[PDB]
Amino acid sequence: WSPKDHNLIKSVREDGRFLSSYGVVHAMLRNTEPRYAFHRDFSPKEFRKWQKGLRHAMEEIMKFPQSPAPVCIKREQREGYRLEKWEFYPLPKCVSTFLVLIPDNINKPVPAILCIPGSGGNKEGLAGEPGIAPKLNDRYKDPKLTQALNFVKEGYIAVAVDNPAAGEASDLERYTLGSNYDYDVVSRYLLELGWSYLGYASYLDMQVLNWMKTQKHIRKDRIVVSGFSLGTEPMMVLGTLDTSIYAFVYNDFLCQTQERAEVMTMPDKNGRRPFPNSIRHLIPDFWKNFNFPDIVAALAPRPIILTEGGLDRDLDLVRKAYAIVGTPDNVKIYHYKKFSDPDTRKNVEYLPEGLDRNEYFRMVNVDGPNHYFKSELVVPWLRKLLEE
Amino acid sequence: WSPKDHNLIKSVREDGRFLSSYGVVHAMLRNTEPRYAFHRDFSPKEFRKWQKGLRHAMEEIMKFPQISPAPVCIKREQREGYRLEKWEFYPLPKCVSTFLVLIPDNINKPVPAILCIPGSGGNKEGLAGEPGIAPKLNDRYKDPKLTQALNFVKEGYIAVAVDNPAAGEASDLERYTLGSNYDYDVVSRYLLELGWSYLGYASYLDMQVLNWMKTQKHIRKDRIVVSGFSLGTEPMMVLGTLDTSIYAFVYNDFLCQTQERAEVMTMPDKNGRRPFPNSIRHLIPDFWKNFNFPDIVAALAPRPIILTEGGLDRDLDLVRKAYAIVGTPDNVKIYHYKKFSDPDTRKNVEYLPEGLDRNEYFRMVNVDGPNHYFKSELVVPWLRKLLEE
Repeated sequence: WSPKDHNLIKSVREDGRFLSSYGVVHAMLRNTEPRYAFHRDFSPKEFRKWQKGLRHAMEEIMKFPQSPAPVCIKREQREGYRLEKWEFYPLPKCVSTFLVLIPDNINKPVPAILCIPGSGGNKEGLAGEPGIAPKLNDRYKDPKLTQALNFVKEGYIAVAVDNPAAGEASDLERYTLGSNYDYDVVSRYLLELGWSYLGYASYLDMQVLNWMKTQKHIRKDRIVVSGFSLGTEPMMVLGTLDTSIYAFVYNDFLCQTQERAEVMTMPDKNGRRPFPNSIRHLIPDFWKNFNFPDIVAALAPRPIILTEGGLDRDLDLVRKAYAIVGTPDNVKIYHYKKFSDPDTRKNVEYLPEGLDRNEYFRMVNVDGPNHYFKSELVVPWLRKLLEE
Repeated sequence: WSPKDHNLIKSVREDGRFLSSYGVVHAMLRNTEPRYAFHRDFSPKEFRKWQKGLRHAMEEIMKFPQISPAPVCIKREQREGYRLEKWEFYPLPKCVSTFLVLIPDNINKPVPAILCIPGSGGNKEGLAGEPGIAPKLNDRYKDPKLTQALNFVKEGYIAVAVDNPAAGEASDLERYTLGSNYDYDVVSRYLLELGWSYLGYASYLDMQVLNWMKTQKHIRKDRIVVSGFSLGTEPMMVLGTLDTSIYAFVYNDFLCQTQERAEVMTMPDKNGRRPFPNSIRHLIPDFWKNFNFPDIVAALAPRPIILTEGGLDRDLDLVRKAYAIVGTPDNVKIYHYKKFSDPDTRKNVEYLPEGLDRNEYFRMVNVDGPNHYFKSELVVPWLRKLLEE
């Protein structure tokens, strides 16, 4: 047998049905029209009515619950900025932590930035601090990933958070596997209880944002939420659920995740068709409501920079959302440098079926080797927005 | 480091809160009281009230679509003393599923029919004692320890055998490569994304096979039995809960309080990991907010049932009491694995100890893993007696 002759999930019957359960569940997803999908032909009044529905839909699927106040457990001077480690208590029997970088001698309240790391990353990594364990240390001496350190030097106050199951929120990794965190087991408990990794991760990050609104040196109206890779997931949820968030940094390619699962069907040597990602990314009924490009579009008119491309169709979806409200230049896009020449990219309205992983990432213009927090693009953009 | 110094998920802080997310979610699960958990001191009035609410709760979480072409026979063959029929049915758009019907020769009057459901890595061809559709899908079809459908037809009953989603004829590319190691997980993932679950889908498909049985003149309608082995017991429970027409049940798997198992099975391995007791094919969101398997089995009362592979006595007793309350104490029949039949090998406890590994757990809940198979030597004599009022 040969994989290439089985990558399509097409019916072998005149009636169009599937005997294989994989065939069936794939057909079901294929036929799921997300209720809050973006439509390029919206009028402003429809765009506003839709933007509200998506937000209302997002509350229902994230299931935020409706609490001692936070406490600073450490303060240490650093070069030109003081570091602060705060403890917060978001749920019963749960304590979490975050790092806050504050420039020295502040006068007026300054813009503040909530930085969220990528899979395997951690808040110390973002602040450029050594890890809580020898194995839990990040790439903390690399400027390509240290969002918080990088932003405090600019005069902003940077708050750094952990993704659940990683960093200080890890379990026994610090003794055995380190950065290879068991995000899946945590997701599984949450899922059994009707929740999700993202719902839990966003609920926690939300509480930190609420804390950021309680500081006198934090300019409450100039709060930016930045995220790298996985971190852009709670950035979207915080952004969608909180309309006062000022601007956004989406450091990851813009993915139509539902479409990715439908077309990445090429089997491997053992007949297996692995899912594009793990249950860390499983939020029941997500795809009945929307996809990432729809959500980012809904953040309009608020300023956002996407730094690592995606399929032009999706990038243009977001541009079109911004132009409808009358602020086409509030959204700023960049491709990876490898796919910057338009002859390296293709405009297709649908991604072809029967693809493998390698073929998928080339279609959406993603360059893996150079996947890192684009500080050289993000910083000058933030300067422009906040120079005034 | 040492795995045995970290098997207990207990807070080290005075406030009792956990930093680790695993600790936090494990605590959330530990503080989850099932809404329709059974209580040994319910009155018959409260029992009937409780039983109804549990059925309702099972409906909400299984999410059966209400909204269909009729079933059709695509094959008829003769065997010794019975014919075999393969039927197509169309439960959802773009979905066709198939089941086998074993029917004894010269049926005079309607006879009890028995819906048989296979375990992990098996199929309806194996149950009926027939070869697999391809070379690598040959279940243990020449083994009376698994051939349920073949065994019941020989006792004069008509035997309907179904597949589990992702297995056998409902499999994908496994015929070419990995055989019985069916990729259930990827199927489960899709269903979860769209708000459903593997079991809800499996139960919904299996419910239409049961509804078809209710329309056969040779199947005595009020004498239908639903038989499950290992994994197969899960949809048996859902069908028994959602349909009060079914006459009896065969639960061929140990009786598990799955929520407690997740909480207690926490000893880490060499690489610091704490595997979940089972894969995502057993993940039904909100299941544990409502009940565990023992509460669901007790709610099948007063209808006859048999449990052939034991479990922890506490749970088995819970079921005994449920049947006592309603006034039908002898309708539930229970057995233990031969190895743990002697009371001295078992322990009467109300809670399992924390920090258990997998091996330790199964011994505490009285399971003889190597002897896990369909107990025809126990169930057939149970069904001879019952089917004869």
